[PDB]
Amino acid sequence: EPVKFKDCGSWVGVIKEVNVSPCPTQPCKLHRGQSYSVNVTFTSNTQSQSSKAVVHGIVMGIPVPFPIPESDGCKSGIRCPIEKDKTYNYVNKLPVKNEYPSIKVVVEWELTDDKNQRFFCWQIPIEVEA
Ligand SMILES: *[C@@H]1O[C@H](CO)[C@@H](O)[C@H](O)[C@H]1NC(C)=O
Repeated sequence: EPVKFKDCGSWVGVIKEVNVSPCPTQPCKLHRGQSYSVNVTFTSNTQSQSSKAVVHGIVMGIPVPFPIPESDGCKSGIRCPIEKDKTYNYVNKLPVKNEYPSIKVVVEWELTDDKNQRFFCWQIPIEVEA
């Protein structure tokens, strides 16, 4: 479902929608061993041959890297090369892992371009359930 989020630095892209499922109301919650489906609609303001995603869980203000199944944006629903003013749908999953403490965690998701600049950066709170 479309979720409310905080933009943490979208620089060469413009976010149109952050859709995380299951998340009808917030904070999203999901148990360890299950994965969220993520679909980010954004419009690029630059051309780029490549794109790379990176996710962090900010736990009590401390960032921790959060692995995803595929980090190449061009293999995540985006047909590269990325073009200026074109709209894309970045799609991936976020597994909730046993290593994550079962408390509120802020998830930060980013996608960068050839120049390592942020197409998008957004944050949302999630509750990790054991
Ligand atoms: C991603 O969201 C768009 C709506 O912006 C929809 O057309 C598309 O099917 C969704 N993609 C998948 C793979 O979830």
